[PDB]
Amino acid sequence: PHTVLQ
Amino acid sequence: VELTLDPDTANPRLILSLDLKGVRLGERAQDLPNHPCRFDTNTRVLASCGFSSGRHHWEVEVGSKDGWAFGVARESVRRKGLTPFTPEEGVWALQLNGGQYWAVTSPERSPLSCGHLSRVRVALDLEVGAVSFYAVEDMRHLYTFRVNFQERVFPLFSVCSTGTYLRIWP
Repeated sequence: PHTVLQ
Repeated sequence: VELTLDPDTANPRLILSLDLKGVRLGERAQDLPNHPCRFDTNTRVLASCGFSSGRHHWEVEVGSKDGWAFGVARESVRRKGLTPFTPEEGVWALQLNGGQYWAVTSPERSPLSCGHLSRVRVALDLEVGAVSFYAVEDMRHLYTFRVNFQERVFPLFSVCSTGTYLRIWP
C-alpha cells in the first residue's frame, strides 16, 4: 500500500 | 568521476541533496519541466551515468526506516504513468519495507535474512550479466540478479515514504 509508487 | 543523481530524471516530489548524492521524498511536488526522461508518478531517480559494457562498483548509504528501494534499471524503464516495480519492468533492486529487507523478485519478493544494513556496495557486471549487492561491513552477499542486459543500465533509486533516504557514497 505505502509502496505503490516505488 | 563518482556518480551523481540526475535531476532531469527525478520525480518532482523527490528532494535531491545539494551535492546530488542524496535523495528523500518531499511533501510537495516541485514545478519542474515534464521531460520524457522524468519519472512522473513513481518516486524514482537515476544516476546521470549509465553503463553499456564492463564492470562497475558504487556504494549506497541506506536509511534505517522503510521507504527505499535501489539497484539498477534498464534505460528503457517506463517513466510515464504509474508502473510496476518489478524485474519485468526492467528494475533490479533491493527494498526496505515492513522492517524487512527484500530482493525485489517477482511475482513474490524474496526476504533477506541479512540483518541491519548501513551501506551497500553494488557490483554491476555487463560482461557476464549480473548485478550483485554486498553489505560493506563484511562484504556479505545480499543478492545477485543474473540478467542478460540488452541495453544501457543505470543506477536506480526510489524513495516512496518520508523519513528515509538513499545516498551515493564515494
